[PDB]
Amino acid sequence: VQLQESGPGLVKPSQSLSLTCTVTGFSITSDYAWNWIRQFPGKKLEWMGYINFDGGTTYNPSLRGRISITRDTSKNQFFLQLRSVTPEDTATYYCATFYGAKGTLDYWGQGTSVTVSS
Amino acid sequence: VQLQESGPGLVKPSQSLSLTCTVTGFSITSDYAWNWIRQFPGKKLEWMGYINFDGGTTYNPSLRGRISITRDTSKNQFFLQLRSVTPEDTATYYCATFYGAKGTLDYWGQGTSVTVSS
Amino acid sequence: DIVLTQSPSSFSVSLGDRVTISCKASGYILNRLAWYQQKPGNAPRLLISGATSLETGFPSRFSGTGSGKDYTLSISSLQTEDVGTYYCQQYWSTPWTFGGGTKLEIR
Amino acid sequence: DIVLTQSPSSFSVSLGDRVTISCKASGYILNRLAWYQQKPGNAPRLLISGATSLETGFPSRFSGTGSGKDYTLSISSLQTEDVGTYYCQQYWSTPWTFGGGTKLEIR
Amino acid sequence: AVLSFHNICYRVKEILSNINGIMKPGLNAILGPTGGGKSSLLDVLAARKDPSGLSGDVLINGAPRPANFKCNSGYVVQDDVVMGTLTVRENLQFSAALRLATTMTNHEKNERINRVIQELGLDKVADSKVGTQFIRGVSGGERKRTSIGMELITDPSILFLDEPTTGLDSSTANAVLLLLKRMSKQGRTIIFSIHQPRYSIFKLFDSLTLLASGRLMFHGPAQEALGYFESAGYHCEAYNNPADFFLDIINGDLIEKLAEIYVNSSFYKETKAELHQLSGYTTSFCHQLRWVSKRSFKNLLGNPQASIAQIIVTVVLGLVIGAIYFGLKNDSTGIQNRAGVLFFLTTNQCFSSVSAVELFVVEKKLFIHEYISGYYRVSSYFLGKLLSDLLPMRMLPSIIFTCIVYFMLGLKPKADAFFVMMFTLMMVAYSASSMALAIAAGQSVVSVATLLMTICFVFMMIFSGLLVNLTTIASWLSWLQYFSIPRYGFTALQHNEFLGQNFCPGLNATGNNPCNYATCTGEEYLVKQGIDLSPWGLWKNHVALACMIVIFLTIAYLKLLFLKKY
Amino acid sequence: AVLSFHNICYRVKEILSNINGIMKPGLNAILGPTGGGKSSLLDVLAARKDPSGLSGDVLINGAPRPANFKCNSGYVVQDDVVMGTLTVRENLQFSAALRLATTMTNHEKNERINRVIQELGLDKVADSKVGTQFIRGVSGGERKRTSIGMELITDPSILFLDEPTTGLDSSTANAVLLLLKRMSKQGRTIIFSIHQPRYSIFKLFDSLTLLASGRLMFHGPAQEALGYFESAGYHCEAYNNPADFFLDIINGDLIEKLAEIYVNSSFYKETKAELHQLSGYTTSFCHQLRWVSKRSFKNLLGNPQASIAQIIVTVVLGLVIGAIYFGLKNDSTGIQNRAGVLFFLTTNQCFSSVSAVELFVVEKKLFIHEYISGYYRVSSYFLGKLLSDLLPMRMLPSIIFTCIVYFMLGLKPKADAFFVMMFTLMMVAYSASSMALAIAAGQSVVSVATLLMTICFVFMMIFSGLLVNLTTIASWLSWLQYFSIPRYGFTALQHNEFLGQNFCPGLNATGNNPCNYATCTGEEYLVKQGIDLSPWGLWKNHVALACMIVIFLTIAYLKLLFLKKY
Ligand SMILES: COc1ccc2c3c([nH]c2c1)[C@H](CC(C)C)N1C(=O)[C@H](CCC(=O)OC(C)(C)C)NC(=O)[C@@H]1C3
Ligand SMILES: COc1ccc2c3c([nH]c2c1)[C@H](CC(C)C)N1C(=O)[C@H](CCC(=O)OC(C)(C)C)NC(=O)[C@@H]1C3
Ligand SMILES: *[C@@H]1O[C@H](CO)[C@@H](O[C@@H]2O[C@H](CO)[C@@H](O)[C@H](O)[C@H]2NC(C)=O)[C@H](O)[C@H]1NC(C)=O
Ligand SMILES: *[C@@H]1O[C@H](CO)[C@@H](O[C@@H]2O[C@H](CO)[C@@H](O)[C@H](O)[C@H]2NC(C)=O)[C@H](O)[C@H]1NC(C)=O
Ligand SMILES: CC(C)CCC[C@@H](C)[C@H]1CC[C@H]2[C@@H]3CC=C4C[C@@H](O)CC[C@]4(C)[C@H]3CC[C@]12C
Ligand SMILES: CC(C)CCC[C@@H](C)[C@H]1CC[C@H]2[C@@H]3CC=C4C[C@@H](O)CC[C@]4(C)[C@H]3CC[C@]12C
Ligand SMILES: CC(C)CCC[C@@H](C)[C@H]1CC[C@H]2[C@@H]3CC=C4C[C@@H](O)CC[C@]4(C)[C@H]3CC[C@]12C
Ligand SMILES: CC(C)CCC[C@@H](C)[C@H]1CC[C@H]2[C@@H]3CC=C4C[C@@H](O)CC[C@]4(C)[C@H]3CC[C@]12C
Ligand SMILES: CC(C)CCC[C@@H](C)[C@H]1CC[C@H]2[C@@H]3CC=C4C[C@@H](O)CC[C@]4(C)[C@H]3CC[C@]12C
Ligand SMILES: CC(C)CCC[C@@H](C)[C@H]1CC[C@H]2[C@@H]3CC=C4C[C@@H](O)CC[C@]4(C)[C@H]3CC[C@]12C
Ligand SMILES: CC(C)CCC[C@@H](C)[C@H]1CC[C@H]2[C@@H]3CC=C4C[C@@H](O)CC[C@]4(C)[C@H]3CC[C@]12C
Ligand SMILES: CC(C)CCC[C@@H](C)[C@H]1CC[C@H]2[C@@H]3CC=C4C[C@@H](O)CC[C@]4(C)[C@H]3CC[C@]12C
Ligand SMILES: CC(C)CCC[C@@H](C)[C@H]1CC[C@H]2[C@@H]3CC=C4C[C@@H](O)CC[C@]4(C)[C@H]3CC[C@]12C
Ligand SMILES: CC(C)CCC[C@@H](C)[C@H]1CC[C@H]2[C@@H]3CC=C4C[C@@H](O)CC[C@]4(C)[C@H]3CC[C@]12C
Repeated sequence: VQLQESGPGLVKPSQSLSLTCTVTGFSITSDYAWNWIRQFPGKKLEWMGYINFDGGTTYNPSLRGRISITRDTSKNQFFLQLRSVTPEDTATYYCATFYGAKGTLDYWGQGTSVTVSS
Repeated sequence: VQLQESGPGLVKPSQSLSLTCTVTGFSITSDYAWNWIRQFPGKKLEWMGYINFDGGTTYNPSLRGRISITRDTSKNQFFLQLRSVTPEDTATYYCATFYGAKGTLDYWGQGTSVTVSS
Repeated sequence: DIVLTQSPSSFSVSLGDRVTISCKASGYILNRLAWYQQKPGNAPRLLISGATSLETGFPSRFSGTGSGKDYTLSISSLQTEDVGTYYCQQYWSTPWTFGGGTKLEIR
Repeated sequence: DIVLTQSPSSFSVSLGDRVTISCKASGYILNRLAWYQQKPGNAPRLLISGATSLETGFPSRFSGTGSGKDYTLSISSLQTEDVGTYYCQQYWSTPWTFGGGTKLEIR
Repeated sequence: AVLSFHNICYRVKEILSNINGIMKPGLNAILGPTGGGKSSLLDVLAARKDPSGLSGDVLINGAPRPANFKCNSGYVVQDDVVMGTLTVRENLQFSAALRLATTMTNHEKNERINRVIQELGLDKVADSKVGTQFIRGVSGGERKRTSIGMELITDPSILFLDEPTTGLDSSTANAVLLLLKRMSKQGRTIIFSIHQPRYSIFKLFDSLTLLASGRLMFHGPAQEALGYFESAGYHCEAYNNPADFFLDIINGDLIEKLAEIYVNSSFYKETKAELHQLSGYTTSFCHQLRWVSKRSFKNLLGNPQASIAQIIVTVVLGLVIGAIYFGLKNDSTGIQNRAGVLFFLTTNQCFSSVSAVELFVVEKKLFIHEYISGYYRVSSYFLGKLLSDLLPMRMLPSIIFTCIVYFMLGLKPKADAFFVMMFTLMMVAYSASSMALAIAAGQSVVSVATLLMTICFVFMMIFSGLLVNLTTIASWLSWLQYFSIPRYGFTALQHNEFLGQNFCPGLNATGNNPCNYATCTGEEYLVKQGIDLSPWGLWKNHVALACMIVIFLTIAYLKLLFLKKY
Repeated sequence: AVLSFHNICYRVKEILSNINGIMKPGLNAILGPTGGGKSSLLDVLAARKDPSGLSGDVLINGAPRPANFKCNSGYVVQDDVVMGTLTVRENLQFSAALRLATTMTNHEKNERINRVIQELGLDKVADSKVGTQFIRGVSGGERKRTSIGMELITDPSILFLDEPTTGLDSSTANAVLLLLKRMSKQGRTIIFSIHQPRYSIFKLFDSLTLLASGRLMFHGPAQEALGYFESAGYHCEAYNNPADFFLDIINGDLIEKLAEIYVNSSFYKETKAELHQLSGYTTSFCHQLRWVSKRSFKNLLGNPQASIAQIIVTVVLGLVIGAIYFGLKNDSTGIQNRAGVLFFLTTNQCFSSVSAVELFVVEKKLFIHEYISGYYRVSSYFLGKLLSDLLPMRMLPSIIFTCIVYFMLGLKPKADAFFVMMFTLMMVAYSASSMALAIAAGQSVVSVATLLMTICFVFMMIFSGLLVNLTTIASWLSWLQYFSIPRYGFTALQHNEFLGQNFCPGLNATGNNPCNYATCTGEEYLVKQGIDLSPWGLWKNHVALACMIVIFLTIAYLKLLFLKKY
């Protein structure tokens, strides 16, 4: 219901990327699904994956084995880990909410920019 | 959304019973299902049947072949015909609405009493 | 079919008291349980749907709790506008069935 | 997967005018279509769900109409707060896909 | 007619080493143990073996054997190849229609048949059924005479018989051989292979050819073999059959020993001198097809058990299905029941179309015998047998099933839907039957073909669209779904049935979806299964079946055309 | 030993009219046409026919035949009943373990077997397999000697043989009969029925009994029948077999004519005078069960083809299923795929358990022969054959299927669920196999049993809970669902799998249902199918299977106990 991203804004190639989304106003283990989306320069939206309220996860096939989504219910967070990074996946990352009964991404974060350079 | 019953308040045994429910505020061919319910003296509720928005109908098995529900979309009405009446089915009859996505009888009529005597 | 049974066919309480009503089903219902309130001279009025959800237009004094075949309606700190007859209905199987009804009184 | 295509990658209109945006899908979607509005410097904001329903918080100037593989968003009598980028999304199959986006301008 | 064979050596390994002899009008027998060339020399003389392995020369009245030989020469098989369901007259009519010339009149053919029946002595059984499992028929002693008549129709000059008495009883065999002798006295050359005869038979032979292990132990008049073996260093005691005496010698009471003895015998010299003295389609395609079809349909009607049984089973099963699924509802359970009943119908058609394995397998030997003899081509036989058995007995069950269940269940009440369902069932049945024919054409055992058919149909059912969603399968495997007949049939039935249906009472899902996970319309169900909603998405399936049919019915033909007839 | 039969008249209609004679130590043959009592008199003398229809008296050394007769008398069948998969030594060991007394030592049994093998002349093949389809074995001439040894193990005084030479070749038959004569010279009474012998055989007989159409045309020494028929008004020409001569007389080159002639003959008077001169379990249950089990398991291992093939098919099918259904998802398509795979597993177990029809059908004749001879009881044979063949080859496929597919698919990752699935598959397999045994026990043809099994399983599948919802069926028919093995298995698997599952991503249906028509939990699916959510609702199914097993395995036993052994 109130999401906030955080994490490094600069990454070396082919090492890793780790972002954290903190949720306030709701418990991530109760109802919804929690997604990660990215927007490239030259605006183009891409859905990466989500983790469900019961711990199950689903990922975009275009990201074969590079992505993992985890959670920590003790402080209501979920984390995105994108490994073996390349300068093409330099983009703006958002965390979003998915109700399911309605089907749409209702709540979004403020978005954090990630630059892959050297 | 606004239902009103009407029909004879007194019937001879084993002849017929015909009631009419007029709907205002909504079109009976659009969304919902339209049910008939009856309440016996010595309060006991019994669901008789319904007609759906597409003309399909469903009836309570305890009323084997005695009941038919019809409709007239020209003036937004649906009719209940209960044949071969007996003095046991003397009761108060209501017409009610059923949404389906919610599952409950939301809107009810004012109810009309029917006495089967001789 | 599925027969719904309400054990307390009648009750007796006083204002400010807490009262509980029970509905027991002969089959699994999966929270497809509704509670209707009826006053003398009026049609039944929907009070609870889904066995937990409360309908808009009623105070936050009625609550619904149950699972499987046992469900209960709790009225805490009842008032005089709460006296009447209460019915449990199941909308799981097509021949929808009501309970026998429980009438509340005032001491 | 299902690829969504928006033909008018850019538009050009003036205030009070009527504008129409189109989304074409490579597969049947069954009204599982949503429209998002994005301003520069902000995250996308849900505007339409179900291809017809309008979200609370937006005027009754946006409308959605479509069936099968063709869907359209109509903005009648557009204002200056309506300029931005518009995306169509399908939530039928698990790899949810967005459209390329259509940017509105002002003449 | 005089058939002379010189320096015959057939190799497959060799079976005949070196054989010489002549056979003149009369009774000529070929005796010996089973291993020897008793039955191989008969095929070689009869041109029923591959000339590739043949070495020596076979001659008739000084001229080699023409390509018109097998048509002018009769060959009687050991076991019966008569249609047990027809009558003694009908078999001869069928033989005469295809073995005789079309220039003749039906009156002439009937006169020939009457003469043949009179000569054989089948007047009192000419209109009785030869006999099958279900049908009571004539004794085994007159089936053989019917088979002999089927070859005498053309009135040949040379008649070959493979073990005419094996299987028969003693009193039957004696009468059969007396009949053969009476025929031979008319001026026919009869050449037969016997298995350990009795003296009442041996006393009738006019020439004897004794073979053992591919070697000629004796050739000459049958009445002098006793003297030959007596003078060769052996003695026969009284009350011992000479035919048993010869085989006792052969067994040992060595092969090259007897071979050399005969090669040094006088009879060998006489045979070599005589041999060095001398040397030194019928009808139209339509006629063949018509007669094959007529015979096949007569056999189909005259075996009411295995054809009526299928109809009875179809009706019973349809009534049971209509009782179980009576009154389909437009509620939460309508989708499940509709899909289930359509799936069952389709898979039942596919699995009931396994009986087609019996079509070309039961009558393989008859087909080979009649093709070698010049009755008909492969094309005409194939098309006629398809037109008589497969078509009507696969078209009817679908009609019955549809007409019974469609209205009991309460499916889409339109005429076009009804007929589309009928046609789809028909096509799936035909395609499965064609696949069975392709798999089982040319074989001779039903078991392996049936097992392979069952396995293939099981995998096809897996890939039909009910047990597994076809949109969830991995890319490196999904393509297999295009090799499934049930998939096409089931998809067509679903498309025809589910289109304009609602399944959530009280809810108008057709307009909008309130909840995303409801599945309240047929379109949603179809799309969720991977089915196209356009009319093409229906008819596509049908063409995919038609091609299959063609392909399979081609393969079967090529498995009959390239089948070894020898 | 001297076996004397007086005024025998067996009626089923009558087959034997009136027969008298005696048989002393030596070679006694019973000749005649096939219709006559050639083979019936042999059974009557051997006590292998129902005494109900018997009239006359059979006597041994003046005393009637005791109930201990068939145990002390050997009977050799025409066709082979030797286990082609064992060795010549193993068959004799099995015969000796059950036909001899337990008081003896294994050393004594081995010495008896060695003596028998030496007498028969099977020393060089004593350790070679007799032979089956897949296994190459000994010639047909030594299988017969093995069969004779299996009866000589007990060293009887009377030996009955039904057509010992039919099927064999001439040189084999001569050696067999010379062996029989050598045995008879030791002091054994050999009584056999021959079919049209040769003179080399006829010269060995010591007594002859000629029967035709149930009438005694001659009885006396075999060497005087020629003189009898010569003096009776007939003549035999030279080089004619006397055995063929007799049947030629019988056929006609009348039955009462020859019967009366013999009744007025001198031999009849001598036989009547001689006949009026005179008249006027072995082992424990456990031992039998152990040996039956050992033999059955040796046969199972020694036929690796039809048992290894099932394992190979199971593994291949499991891998294919795990590849198609790899990675089950908790989404809209999870329910469909889970239900489909469980349904396929259950129905495949039921249909693959059709091979059990072969258990008691292939070895019916051997069972009857060994039961009459006093080898074992029905109970021990039945239990041993269940314990050796059915149990291990039905327990293994389930284990393989589960171990392969459970983790590829990604089902409920608990140990108890894994083992419950395994046990359920095992039980359904056993129940289907028991039903097959009950249907097919006592029969002799696999086809009808297989067809009936297939039909029953098809109807069971209809009533399993996927193709039709069991809560929608009419009351006057729903009860049939309680006669479905697949229903119980499928219900148990569903209950084990679906309980704590979610299938609507993003939605917490377990708490509340937002929309009424979603089906977002396993509990909803189960209840919608009519399944109980309590643990009883699982184990109930299992007991319903166990009872079935018991019942069926009882019926089969009663179909073997009341089976006609005569
Ligand atoms: C959905 O999964 C399945 C799996 C297997 C089968 C089979 C059939 N349906 C199936 C469905 C039908 C049988 C049913 C109608 C009961 N069937 C046949 O028709 C033929 C010949 C019928 C016949 O001749 O039987 C007479 C009584 C003699 C008339 N034989 C067979 O092996 C298949 C087996
Ligand atoms: C869900 O609907 C159905 C309908 C029909 C079937 C059948 C089977 N499963 C089914 C499922 C299995 C076959 C599968 C595993 C491929 N099957 C058998 O096992 C036996 C004997 C197997 C055998 O011996 O084959 C060797 C290669 C020689 C080892 N024969 C039969 O007729 C049934 C047919
Ligand atoms: C379901 O709702 C749709 C619209 O929500 C109904 O169809 C509309 O009907 C109105 C009045 O007849 C027309 O003006 C619209 O053009 C229709 N829209 C469409 C898309 O068809 C429909 O009638 C409802 N269902 C049924 C069974 O009537
Ligand atoms: C689904 O919702 C239920 C309740 O709506 C959750 O269970 C509740 O959890 C709270 C906090 O842990 C407890 O205080 C309640 O007693 C629970 N109620 C019940 C009925 O269990 C449940 O956790 C949610 N789903 C998941 C996967 O967590
Ligand atoms: C409604 C369904 C069952 C109709 C199927 C048509 C069947 C009955 C038709 C199709 C082709 C027909 C055959 C075509 C040619 C001939 C040759 C003729 O000299 C005798 C009849 C015979 C053998 C016909 C018998 C009837 C037949 C087999
Ligand atoms: C009597 C049996 C042998 C006939 C089986 C094949 C028939 C039923 C097939 C052949 C051609 C088919 C028709 C071809 C074209 C049309 C027109 C279309 O707008 C609806 C379907 C409809 C009406 C089809 C229904 C099925 C059909 C009539
Ligand atoms: C859905 C999939 C797995 C179903 C299985 C399809 C494959 C295995 C089936 C479909 C049709 C089958 C073919 C049908 C006809 C022939 C011609 C014959 O002369 C040899 C076998 C052969 C070549 C079959 C081999 C197996 C086959 C190709
Ligand atoms: C021996 C057999 C398997 C030969 C191959 C036959 C099968 C695999 C071939 C023969 C005809 C083919 C079909 C012909 C036409 C169409 C329509 C097209 O829009 C999709 C493919 C589809 C549906 C083809 C699928 C593959 C197909 C069914
Ligand atoms: C129209 C749909 C149902 C398919 C119809 C297929 C039938 C008509 C096709 C399939 C295979 C075809 C056969 C294939 C090959 C030959 C060989 C040729 O020298 C004569 C025709 C003949 C014998 C064909 C006749 C027509 C035939 C039997
Ligand atoms: C895991 C599964 C396959 C185990 C099944 C157990 C099988 C292998 C067991 C069950 C009963 C056992 C038999 C019990 C009794 C005997 C008699 C003995 O003198 C020889 C071994 C023999 C014949 C056993 C062989 C092995 C056997 C058949
Ligand atoms: C190895 C093969 C032959 C064994 C097959 C039968 C086994 C697996 C059966 C026999 C008894 C069964 C167990 C009986 C009781 C329990 C305890 C319960 O709280 C969970 C199920 C569980 C654990 C069962 C699982 C399946 C089980 C272990
Ligand atoms: C779901 C329903 C329709 C499945 C069909 C169940 C009925 C028809 C089946 C279930 C088990 C079957 C029985 C199994 C065993 C026997 C014993 C045998 O000596 C005669 C057949 C008989 C008596 C069978 C008759 C048919 C039978 C009773
Ligand atoms: C020849 C055969 C069919 C004999 C009859 C066997 C079948 C019909 C009988 C044998 C054992 C029986 C089961 C025994 C125990 C239970 C548990 C109970 O809570 C419901 C009935 C149920 C599930 C029975 C159903 C009917 C049943 C399966
Ligand atoms: C426990 C579950 C799996 C069922 C086990 C069934 C087995 C153990 C039962 C089923 C039928 C039973 C047989 C039925 C009848 C008899 C006849 C009796 O004079 C000896 C025992 C004997 C031969 C029984 C032995 C045990 C038996 C084979």
